[PDB]
Amino acid sequence: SGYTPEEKLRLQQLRELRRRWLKDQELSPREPVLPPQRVSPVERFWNKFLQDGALWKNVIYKTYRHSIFAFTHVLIPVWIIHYYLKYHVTTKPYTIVEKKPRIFPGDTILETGEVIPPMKEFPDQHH
Amino acid sequence: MNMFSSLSLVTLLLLTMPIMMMSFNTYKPSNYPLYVKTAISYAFITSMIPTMMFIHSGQELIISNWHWLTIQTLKLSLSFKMDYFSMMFIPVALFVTWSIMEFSMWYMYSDPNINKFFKYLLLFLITMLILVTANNLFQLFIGWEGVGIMSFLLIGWWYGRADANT
Amino acid sequence: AHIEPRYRQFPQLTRSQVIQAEFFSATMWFWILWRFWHDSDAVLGHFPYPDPSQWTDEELGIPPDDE
Amino acid sequence: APPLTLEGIKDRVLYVLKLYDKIDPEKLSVNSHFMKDLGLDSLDQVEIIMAMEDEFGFEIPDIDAEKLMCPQEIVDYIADKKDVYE
Amino acid sequence: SKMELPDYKQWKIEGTPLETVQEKLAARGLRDPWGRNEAWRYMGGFANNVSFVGALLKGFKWGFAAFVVAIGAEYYLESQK
Amino acid sequence: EPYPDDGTGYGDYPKLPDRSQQERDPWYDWDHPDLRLNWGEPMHWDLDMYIRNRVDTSPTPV
Amino acid sequence: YLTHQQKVLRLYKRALRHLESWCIHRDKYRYFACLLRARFDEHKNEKDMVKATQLLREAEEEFWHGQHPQPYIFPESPGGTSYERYECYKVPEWCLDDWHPSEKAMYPDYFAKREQWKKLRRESWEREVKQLQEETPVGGPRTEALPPARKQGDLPPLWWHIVTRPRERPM
Amino acid sequence: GAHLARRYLGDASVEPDPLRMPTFPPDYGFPERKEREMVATQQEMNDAQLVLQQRDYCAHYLIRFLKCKRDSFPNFLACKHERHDWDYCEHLDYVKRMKEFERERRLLQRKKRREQREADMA
Amino acid sequence: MLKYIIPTIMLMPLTWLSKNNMIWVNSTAHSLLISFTSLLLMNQFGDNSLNFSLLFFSDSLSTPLLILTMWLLPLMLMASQHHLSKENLTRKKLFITMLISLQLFLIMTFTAMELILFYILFEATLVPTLIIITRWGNQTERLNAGLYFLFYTLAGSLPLLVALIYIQNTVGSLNFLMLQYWVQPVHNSWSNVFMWLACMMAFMVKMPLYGLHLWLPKAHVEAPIAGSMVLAAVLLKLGGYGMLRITLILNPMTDFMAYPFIMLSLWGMIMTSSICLRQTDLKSLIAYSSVSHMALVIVAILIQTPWSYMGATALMIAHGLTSSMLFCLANSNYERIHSRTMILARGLQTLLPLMATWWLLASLTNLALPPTINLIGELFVVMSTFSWSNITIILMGVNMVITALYSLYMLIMTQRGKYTYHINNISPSFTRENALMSLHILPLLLLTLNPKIILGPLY
Amino acid sequence: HAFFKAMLFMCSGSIIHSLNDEQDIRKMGGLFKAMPFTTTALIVGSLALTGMPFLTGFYSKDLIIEAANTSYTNAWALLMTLIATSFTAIYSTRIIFFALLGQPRFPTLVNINENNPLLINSIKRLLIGSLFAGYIISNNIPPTTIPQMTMPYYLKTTALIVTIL
Amino acid sequence: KRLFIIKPSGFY
Ligand SMILES: CCCCCCCCCCCCCCCCCC(=O)OC[C@H](COP(=O)(O)OCCN)OC(=O)CCCCCCCCCCCCCCCCC
Ligand SMILES: CCCCCCCCCCCCCCCCCC(=O)OC[C@H](COP(=O)(O)OCCN)OC(=O)CCCCCCCCCCCCCCCCC
Ligand SMILES: C[C@H](CCC(=O)O)[C@H]1CC[C@H]2[C@@H]3[C@H](O)C[C@@H]4C[C@H](O)CC[C@]4(C)[C@H]3C[C@H](O)[C@]12C
Ligand SMILES: *C(=O)CCCCCCCCCCCCC
Repeated sequence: SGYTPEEKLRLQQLRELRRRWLKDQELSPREPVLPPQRVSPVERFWNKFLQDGALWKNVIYKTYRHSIFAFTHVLIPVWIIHYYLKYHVTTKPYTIVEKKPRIFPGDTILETGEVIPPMKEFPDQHH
Repeated sequence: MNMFSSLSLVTLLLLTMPIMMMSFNTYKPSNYPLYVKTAISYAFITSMIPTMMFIHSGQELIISNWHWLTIQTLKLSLSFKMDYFSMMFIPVALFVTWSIMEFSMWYMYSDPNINKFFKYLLLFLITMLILVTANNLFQLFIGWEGVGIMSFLLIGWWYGRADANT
Repeated sequence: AHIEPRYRQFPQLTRSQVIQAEFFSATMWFWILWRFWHDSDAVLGHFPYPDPSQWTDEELGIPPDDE
Repeated sequence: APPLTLEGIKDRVLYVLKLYDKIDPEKLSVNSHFMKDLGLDSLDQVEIIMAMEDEFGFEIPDIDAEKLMCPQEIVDYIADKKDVYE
Repeated sequence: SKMELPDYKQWKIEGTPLETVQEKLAARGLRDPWGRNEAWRYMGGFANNVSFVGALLKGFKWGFAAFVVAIGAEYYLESQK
Repeated sequence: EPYPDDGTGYGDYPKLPDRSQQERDPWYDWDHPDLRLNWGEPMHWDLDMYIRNRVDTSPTPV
Repeated sequence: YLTHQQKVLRLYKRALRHLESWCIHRDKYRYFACLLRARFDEHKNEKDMVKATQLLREAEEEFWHGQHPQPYIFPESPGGTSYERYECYKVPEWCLDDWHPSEKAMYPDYFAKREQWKKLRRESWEREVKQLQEETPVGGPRTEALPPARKQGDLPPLWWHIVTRPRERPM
Repeated sequence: GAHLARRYLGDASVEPDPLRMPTFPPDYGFPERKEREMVATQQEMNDAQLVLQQRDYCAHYLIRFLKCKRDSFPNFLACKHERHDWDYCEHLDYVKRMKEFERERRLLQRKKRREQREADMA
Repeated sequence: MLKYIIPTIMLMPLTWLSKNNMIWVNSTAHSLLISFTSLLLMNQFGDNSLNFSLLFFSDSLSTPLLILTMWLLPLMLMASQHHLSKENLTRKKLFITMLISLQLFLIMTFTAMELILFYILFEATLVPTLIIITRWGNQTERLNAGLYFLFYTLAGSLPLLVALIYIQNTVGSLNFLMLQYWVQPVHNSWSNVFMWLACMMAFMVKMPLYGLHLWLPKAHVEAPIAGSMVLAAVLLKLGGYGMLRITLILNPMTDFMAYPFIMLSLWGMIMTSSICLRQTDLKSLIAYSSVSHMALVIVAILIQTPWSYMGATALMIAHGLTSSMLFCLANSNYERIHSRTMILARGLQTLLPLMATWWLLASLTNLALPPTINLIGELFVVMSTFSWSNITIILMGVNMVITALYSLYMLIMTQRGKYTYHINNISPSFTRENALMSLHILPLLLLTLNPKIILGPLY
Repeated sequence: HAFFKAMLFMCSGSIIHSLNDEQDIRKMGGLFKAMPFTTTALIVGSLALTGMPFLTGFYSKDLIIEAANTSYTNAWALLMTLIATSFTAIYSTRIIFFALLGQPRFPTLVNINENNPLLINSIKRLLIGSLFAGYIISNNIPPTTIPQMTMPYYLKTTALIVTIL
Repeated sequence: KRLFIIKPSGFY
């Protein structure tokens, strides 16, 4: 067994072409040639700001990013949701229904000032 | 009540925002897995506040905020059940999803469609939260089938592999 | 890379991964020991289990046979 | 999964063969026919291919494996499957 | 780029369980010609590995040391009360 | 070999071995690698049932 | 068709691989791999080809009885966990012809190189077809083997889809 | 445990039927038996919103525990003594159910012992 | 209805008097404007239908069908203009004319007050449909498909004509409002059995009913793409609309006359759904899918409950958009590879990414993913059929499993796996193709927000 | 279950990635020291799954077994459950023994690296959950039943004994 | 070494 002389010669010829093809898949240094790039003045600040390095100004940027997230994705959504619930949902009947609070002996009702009586004396078990 | 109900809903709305932003409105590719992972971690935090309130006093409520459809004597309304099971499971699911997404940022780093992968993971989570908070069986069925189809799409992620499609 | 691959040899390790791994294995065993010191009942037993055969017939209300 | 190179493949292929007791490391070159030069039989060649599969972590089908009769042919076969061109 | 391979002559079956296999093959008049290709798995950082119990007790010395200090601290706080 | 000339309508279509495409050599250079078919060869009557996503007939160890 | 020798060597490789799946531990596998080789060496010289066939059939029956029900499979081999995992990323080169001109302008060097390859393919085609016509018997080809290029400046007939096939890790 | 072997692999006539016990009158052999005291009123358990299966003869300890848990928030390691009183009250309630089973079994034995003795007369 | 009839008629001179190179732009733009005005039909009242005149009216049943009909015309012009690009100008204009005339007959069909006016327009739709199939279909089989289409329809509709005239002689009117007040119960006699069959078989053939459906896989498969869109989206719904109307005058006989047709439908939907699993022609698979879905509409109409009537109305609308989308998706592959065989072109997700998203969305609506209106309609029918007989949930359940299987089998076979090596002409999706798909799916998913407008008069 | 089961998959993903997509445990081995952090998480995860006292899995699995043992229940179902609990220890040992212990059985080019911060921090958070989450959730939820705490010694330690066996 | 990625046209 083993390649016949014909098989070896064809494999060698194909191997040369294949490696030339693979070599031609490499990008040149300038590629990709991107078209005119727009930048924002907000990035201008941060690019110069952080090239310094340090771990005290790599924290301001992190704090800035998280604050912009908290504002756009927590505070504004909760404002919209709170406005929606307070002035549209809860103005209709039975839209938000709370389980009524548990009342325990000795509690005081905030609405009325009523005082709930304590339970009767326990027949103190040994423990 | 006003804080409990506001924060329980924002948890769900917050998770839909990375889906909407993938309408190429604020979209930039490179940061997307980190964006989705950050939304999950915030959703975990907002979900702890209603959970603390339930733990403190056992507060529970039902939100039936949108009337969708009345069929004679069957009124179907988008309604959410913030109770024991949904107050405990939501933070746990979000906490574990938070780790898996951070893990995915490393595991799937060389996948050319990593953004689509994080979109699909997020869509699964949304449908699962719909399932858990559902107050009527129709809304539950939406989440029930939602996770099934997302499961189908994630199992067959490598769609050139015949075994994955099967 | 910061960790270059090796050939037929044990890999290179950062000290960070060894310390962190050691810390969380120690934390596991500290927790187990601390919880067992305080809640050994949760595994062994909360309350003594009575032996029914030792209960007297007077306290279970069993009348004598011939009546 | 770091990338392979032609020299790296050849180095590891020859490295495995120098750990095979039936081969003399001082008479082994890339063009040493396993049967005609090194004087091995076809059962030895099957074991050699199996080692290469273990070395590089992938299978060589029996129809292709049987034709790999020298170290250089093993290198070329691995290089072709891994798209190695340098 | 070139990775440099460890010298191949360092791979020997002596001292490893591959030597036991060789010895009990020589009883039957057989020899194992690939033993040196496996030797690396039994040498260097791979030579010594824990048992199953050793694995489960990872961190137990430091955990137990911290536990003994914790009850002492607990038992000091109680006495100071 | 055609199917038996009952009234079921096979005509002269070849009756080929009832083997799954999963049973074919995966290392051969098929024209349709996923189907493991060559261009021009007769397709099994039930080929769409024997694709690799459906019915498997491979030998089993038990 | 497989010769008798091919059938034996395929069995030997199959038997060893399933043996390795049973043994797992390397030192244990080395031991039993050498016992199995000794069995094959015991009949290496069997001139009677009727008896060598009977030995082969019994060995295959013994293998089927002893095969591991869940043998090890290399990850990318057929049936492996990564088999075909990257086919969804393999895009044929002809798709580049449909790129918009603004997309091609991002890789002026790649596409200039690509035009040379397409020119090479165009100019070789007539000679490749002619070489196959003249080297093929009147009935037609009797095997699937293709010939090499016999001349200088000729390419082996039917090379394009072999040479330009997608990389195994295309993305 | 052992009691299952006796009923299933032995004489089932002198073994209690868990789905039908008690079968003797409560006062058979118990002169002047006291009724069980209930501390928590129906309204208190309704106001506390106890799960119906928790509205047993130990409910008053549970209510005391629930009130402590609410008032000790966020300290979830407090009320550990309140929890134990409820656990111990439930333990004593379980022992009372074990005594009922043992009482039932001994009367079934006594009933049979009378039949055989009252049959050996004939 | 003259505010819709006259503008539709004017599409013809617009088409004929346009510049040669603006026939598609002009007809598409103005047909979309007509579709926009059709939203004025949504002035429906809780009690009374919107009764324009002696000839025409619109209630909550016909209104959604009218809006769908007028929406489909611009989509069909978009779907047709590529494969008619080499047709000579006059024959292009005649093709558009057939589409316009079909729309004219349909919008008058859905608003006709009198059942004999409904009949004439109901048969009238045959003529342009037959011409479209036989003249502009691609294969030899289009001629045979036209004959099956024509004679299956007429075999049923001629007995209907006799029945309707008989009713007018006996009642004195076929005006649908009058029949609501003058309707009398149907006594159980042999003569009334054949009146019932005469009044129903024509509509059953158009659904089609299982057993009487052989015309559909021929006609829907051999027609040009515009022909398939209207055939599946609207023309199948003439049968459902007709049955929903005429059952008014057939009670209580429908109680027992329904049984044979309910069995054909409940078992037929499982049969036709199974057929889809082994179809080799992509267009043929989509056609058999329609038969399975319309079996639910037949069953829903025959059990005559408020829930089944709401479900039937939703399904008819939902199926119309979905089946039309699937035909358009299948056609876009056909225009590239020029074959309808499903296994021919594989792995198209690799070559056409966005088009593979339309395939997924089309498939999900076909298998009735909640909360799509496809699911809402199917669910309401399953609910009502459970009350008709609990055992029906088995047949409904099996069908939903099979439907998921063939819907995703179509998706997996064509979009996934490895692409076919020798098919090298799969050019990128055109803006026209992408707009055509999104004009199906976007309205379909938007209706999920406000489902009541497609739930019919029982809502 | 969500905590330690998710962590186990991530630990296996870490191993799979380090061995170039190898998922067969027969080709692993000798990873106890090569991947110390994945080793720690894998051991914690396995101990949590098998009900090691006071880890996250103990606070549910052990109450479940106690409740089943003391319930009016199908006898065969009870036995199947206990045997399944023992099998849980066996296949948990199977992963640890073949993945981590012994000598390496993977290929010669060693690219083991678990030093990415994304990998460490994601596993680390679930490891903290696999230790304490059961205790924290168990001590904060309101009681909705009457827990059974009185039983013979052998029914109280059944879960632990069969796990040890 | 950066390589070219063959993809279908994304422009349209
Ligand atoms: C009430 C409920 C109704 C619902 C149930 C409806 C059932 C379906 C009815 C189907 C009607 C028949 C089938 C129609 C399909 C088209 C027929 C066809 O294409 O057959 C082809 C056949 C071949 O011959 P040919 O086409 O002429 O050769 C090529 C030259 N052109 O062509 C021929 O050989 C000639 C075909 C002649 C038949 C033409 C159709 C006439 C149908 C009405 C039959 C009239 C019966 C009157 C008899 C009264 C006396 C008994
Ligand atoms: C494949 C071809 C496709 C074309 C299909 C064409 C379908 C045409 C069907 C026409 C049949 C109409 C029925 C004519 C028979 C006379 C009806 C009648 O008057 O009988 C009355 C009686 C009612 O019974 P009952 O409900 O007890 O009375 C009220 C008290 N409760 O009668 C009854 O008991 C009611 C039951 C009548 C229905 C019998 C159902 C038979 C079994 C199901 C067959 C399904 C269809 C088979 C088609 C095969 C065709 C080859
Ligand atoms: C908070 C997080 C920082 C994570 C990190 O640095 O480790 C950063 C990473 C990328 C950010 C997001 C992405 O940049 C996309 C968004 C674009 C807008 O400029 C702000 C909101 C916006 C939605 C982001 C705000 C948020 O702060 C993100 C999520
Ligand atoms: C009396 O009520 C006894 C209830 C059940 C007894 C369980 C004791 C365990 C013995 C079998 C476990 C075997 C697991 C391998």
